[PDB]
Amino acid sequence: IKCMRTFFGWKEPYIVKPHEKGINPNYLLSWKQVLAELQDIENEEKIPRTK
Amino acid sequence: EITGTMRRLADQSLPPNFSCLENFRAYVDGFEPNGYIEGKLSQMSKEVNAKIEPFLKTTPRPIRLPDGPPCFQRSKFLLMDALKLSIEDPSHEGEGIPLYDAIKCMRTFFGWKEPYIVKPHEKGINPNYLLSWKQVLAELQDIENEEKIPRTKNMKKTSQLKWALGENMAPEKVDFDNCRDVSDLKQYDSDEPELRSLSSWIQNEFNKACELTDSTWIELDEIGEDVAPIEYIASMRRNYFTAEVSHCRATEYIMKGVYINTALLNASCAAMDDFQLIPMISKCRTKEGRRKTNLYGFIIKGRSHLRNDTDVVNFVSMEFSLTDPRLEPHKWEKYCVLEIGDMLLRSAIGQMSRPMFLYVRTNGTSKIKMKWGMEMRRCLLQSLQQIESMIEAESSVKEKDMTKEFFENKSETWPIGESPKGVEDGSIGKVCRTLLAKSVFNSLYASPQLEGFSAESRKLLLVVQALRDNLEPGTFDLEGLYEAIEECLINDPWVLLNASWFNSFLTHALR
Amino acid sequence: KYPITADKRITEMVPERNEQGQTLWSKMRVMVSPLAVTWWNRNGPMTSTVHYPKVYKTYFEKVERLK
Amino acid sequence: MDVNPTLLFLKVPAQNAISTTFPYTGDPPYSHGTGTGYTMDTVNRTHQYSEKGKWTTNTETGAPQLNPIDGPLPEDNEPSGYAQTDCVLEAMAFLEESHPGIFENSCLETMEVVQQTRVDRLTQGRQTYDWTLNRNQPAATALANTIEVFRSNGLTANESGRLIDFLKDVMESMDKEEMRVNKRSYLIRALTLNTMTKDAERGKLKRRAIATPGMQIRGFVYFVETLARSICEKLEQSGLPVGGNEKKAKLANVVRKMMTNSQDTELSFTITGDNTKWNENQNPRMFLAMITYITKNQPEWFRNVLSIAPIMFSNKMARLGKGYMFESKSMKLRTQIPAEMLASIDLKYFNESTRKKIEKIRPLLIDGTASLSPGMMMGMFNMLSTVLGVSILNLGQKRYTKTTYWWDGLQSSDDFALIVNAPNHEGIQAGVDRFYRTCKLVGINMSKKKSYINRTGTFEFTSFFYRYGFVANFSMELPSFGVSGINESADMSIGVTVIKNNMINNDLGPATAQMALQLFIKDYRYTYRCHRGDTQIQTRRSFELKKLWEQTRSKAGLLVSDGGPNLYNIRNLHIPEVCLKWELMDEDYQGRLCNPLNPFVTTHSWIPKRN
RNA sequence: AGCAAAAGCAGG
Repeated sequence: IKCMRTFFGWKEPYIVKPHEKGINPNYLLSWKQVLAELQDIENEEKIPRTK
Repeated sequence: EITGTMRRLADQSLPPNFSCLENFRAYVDGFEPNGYIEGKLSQMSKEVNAKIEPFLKTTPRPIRLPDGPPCFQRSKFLLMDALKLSIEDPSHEGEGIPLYDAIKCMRTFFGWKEPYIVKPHEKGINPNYLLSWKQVLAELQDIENEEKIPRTKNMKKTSQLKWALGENMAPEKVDFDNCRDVSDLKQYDSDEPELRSLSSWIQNEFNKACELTDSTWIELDEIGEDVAPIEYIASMRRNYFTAEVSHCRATEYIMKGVYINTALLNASCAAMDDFQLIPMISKCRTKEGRRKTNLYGFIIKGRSHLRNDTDVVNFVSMEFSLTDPRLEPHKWEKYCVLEIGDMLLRSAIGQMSRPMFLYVRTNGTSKIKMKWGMEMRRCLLQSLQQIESMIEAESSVKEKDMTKEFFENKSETWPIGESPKGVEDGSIGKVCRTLLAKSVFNSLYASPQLEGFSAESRKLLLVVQALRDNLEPGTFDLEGLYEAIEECLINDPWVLLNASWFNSFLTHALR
Repeated sequence: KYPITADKRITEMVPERNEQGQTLWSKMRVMVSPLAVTWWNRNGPMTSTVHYPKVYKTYFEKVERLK
Repeated sequence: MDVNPTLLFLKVPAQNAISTTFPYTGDPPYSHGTGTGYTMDTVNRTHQYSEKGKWTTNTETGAPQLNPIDGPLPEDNEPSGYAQTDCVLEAMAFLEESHPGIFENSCLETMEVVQQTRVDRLTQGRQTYDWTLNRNQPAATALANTIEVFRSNGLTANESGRLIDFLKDVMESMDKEEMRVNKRSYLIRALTLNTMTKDAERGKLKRRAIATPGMQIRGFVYFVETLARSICEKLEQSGLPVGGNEKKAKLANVVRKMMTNSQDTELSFTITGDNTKWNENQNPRMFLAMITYITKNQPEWFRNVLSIAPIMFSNKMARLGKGYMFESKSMKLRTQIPAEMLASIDLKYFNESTRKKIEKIRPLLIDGTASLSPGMMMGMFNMLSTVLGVSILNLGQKRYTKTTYWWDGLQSSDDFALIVNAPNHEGIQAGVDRFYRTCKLVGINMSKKKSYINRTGTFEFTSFFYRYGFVANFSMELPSFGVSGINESADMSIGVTVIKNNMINNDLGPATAQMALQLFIKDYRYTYRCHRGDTQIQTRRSFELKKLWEQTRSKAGLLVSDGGPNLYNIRNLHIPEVCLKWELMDEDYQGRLCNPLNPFVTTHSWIPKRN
């Protein structure tokens, strides 16, 4: 988290490669869930060791 | 719309000679002066008259300091003997909830012997404070090793801490009728406290506290550019000032106090029912490295419900210490010193391996004193205000208007030191440091004794300047000043030392 | 968090989370975060109108006296 | 080696380095305990000061009231508030003879203001005493309280909107025998004045116990103080209403006017000091007499509506406070004892000093609240007392002292600074003893302990210390230099405006004011987390700041609360911030800023959620 | 026990 916090340069997520199978938007929203979960846990909870 | 009843009250309000409002008004409106004042004066007793006297050179005797037991320290945190377990320069992006930075620094040090008391308190119960410290160490290791990283930790209730804060010590409100039958009751023990005598310890603490520490202890950012003249003069004055001040130990006390009081006020406004652990943590940038979070000492805050700001809050304070007690056992009748083993200091030759003791004293500050210890940056500012006032005075008496005339020149122009059969002179650096530390101790040992002394020493010193410049001063009643000073010198060591300083000033000035 | 208060109208213009995901506004009007402000000032409607110096242009006159 | 700041104070001139004896850089001591003991001691002291004076009970009150005036001449140099009204009247007569037309002009100003005034102004006060809850409360609630109780009363002036009719109808229903409170109890309740121990008294050891009045007398004192402000504005010797650098110059001007020594065959000394017991040894009777003389040849109704203040000064029953809190030693139990029963309790539970105080006051207790009117109320901004005492200084016009020596100077509410001349130390001693006597014959008591005297050139007054030509001042200490706590838009503005006010009025040098702004912006950023864009410090927000900071076109032209730099300095403080940045900003940012689409309206402004 | 003072806290 400290290292991800170090980097700035995050544009909006839009897919660049068509998977051609499966569903690309769903993986986009997965990544979104990741970032949101990480910021939300660390900013405003009692520091869980593993999330 | 007077309604007459006000005319009744009015006619009763007047002097005895006149019994009505209307006769009064007619007398005044029909009044003229007839030189009554001279008849009044000649009529008067000659006893009632203020007779001047020559406030002579040899008249003002040395103010006698009170006598009694030795003066004892009461600061919320010791000042010279404390030490700080560094963090060794962490990164710049990693923020830290302060407990973990502290724990990291306590984790850095090894040299913990078994705890056994070194100073008999002579009151209270020393073993209980020992076991309090034990609870602290155990709680800290236990939380951090095997729990989900709590941001802030509040201790567990025990015999030790609950004794040292007296959650049972409270009596309870009751009505009058149920207790009037009792005869044990008293209004309160509202009386003067025990006298105290000056001693040498506070002087040593001050001397150490004016001295230069090594680090920088304060940064300062940028502001809009400088075009007009007065802007440049302000800029150079403040730059000189902060550069001279930053390497103080006074400024160290400043940031330490500010962080301590902010933490305590955050806690108390945010947490009352819970014994809290807090560090005496302070952020200092190394002169040559990164930001350093120093761990001065742990705190065990006691429960704090502040129905009014004036109310006291009590707690316990642990600040580490190298220098042994029993060299100056008068300085503390209040501490409870433990032994915590050795710390392996490195001198130029060999290794010192001095023991390590801990001063787990108890205390209680306030809400108010916490606020005013938060606002000591104002006190630094006030020292600047004073120096600038001095320089503007010297600019009014001499049109040179030269700040640079004093700020940097190597010129012995300022005495602040008294030596055996000598007086030392220093530069503006030492004096800015000293004025600052004086104001900081004013902020630490603020007490009505100080304010009384300040007014009275102010008036007498003003008279003494009036005397020394041959301005034929006079004073009607002088022993009133002396007794009132002696009234205000009750017990406060800082007050006492300002008084001994006044004394030796009278002597070396010779007025 | 969430010091600032503001209406529900903002909810349409701006998202509930930014690129990092940290939140700008949440319900129990909606509480808004200070980050929400600095998201406006990076991206928002740009308009060259000079109506707001209706009275704020007065202070510029006082600065022309200085410079 | 030992160390001392007293020896830098040895060499250095005292008045320039005087601030070193200004230790107030830390919290004032305050009074943890109920002031009631200090109140009792003050009342004991003033009633001891006038013990020679007879007293007679007031009608319908049951209360002894002492009238010191026409008392004897004092016996000993120990102070005592004994005066003679004739002194006051001849003083005012010499004053008007000196300053012709000043009285009538100030009177006409009082007429036009009372005709134009409105009730809406008084309510913007602080802690006027309400009578319902019997406790000091805010002024808006106070005004609501009185207008509603008046709506219940038969009067209708709260609907009028004017103010003197309001005071008149206050008086009318005040003369009523019932509201649910009988006439005697109601007149004791209206004249009541909370005790309310002094807080922040800097420069003492024990406490003054400032007592404060209620709203109903507040308008009367407002009118008479408006008269006093007018007459003192037309005066040249007042110190209170004159202020700032004009006051600073007035000090220097009077010493100029009197220090010029034509035919200087005479030595000269120039007293300063502090007139002890100012709020005690004075009296409202002299004030009423002054008032009657001041509005000579005027509308009678104005005479009455401006004489009503000193009379209710002339009879007042202030409270004592909370009471005490007794405690058991063995059983360890405590309780508060409201002192309303103090006129019943035995004299054994108490402390001995306390005991003797009680028996001194216990006769002087009616409804439990102490009655007294030989002495002024502690800590009012009267300033008609300055109008009094300045007349003494006016007597030292050589026409009227009618001798070789003569005094003059200025005098604020408690400080005073005479300037005399006489051919020798003996003549100056003669004239100053004459002055001290005179000043006591009017009932003003110059202390002999904490005062002094010197050659011309150096003299204190109101802390505006005046060495030969230098006029250093330490009137009020710097306050806080921290955020106001509202929003990132106006908190900065409020801070800068406060800094500007305290550099323009007081002696905040710019050298400290830049540093003050520096601490202020540090606190601003550390509170709202919003450090510079181009930095390395971390927080919640710093993402968007490091984002926008590259997003821009003009980098330094940014508001500070979003990554911006602070271009303020002592040149450009009155202006706001975005005026200084506006045309240094590009249209994207400026368009995002001033836009009605913002819920913020000024987009940085907002309302925080209550807590 | 302590804080700090010519009176209060040591929770309601």
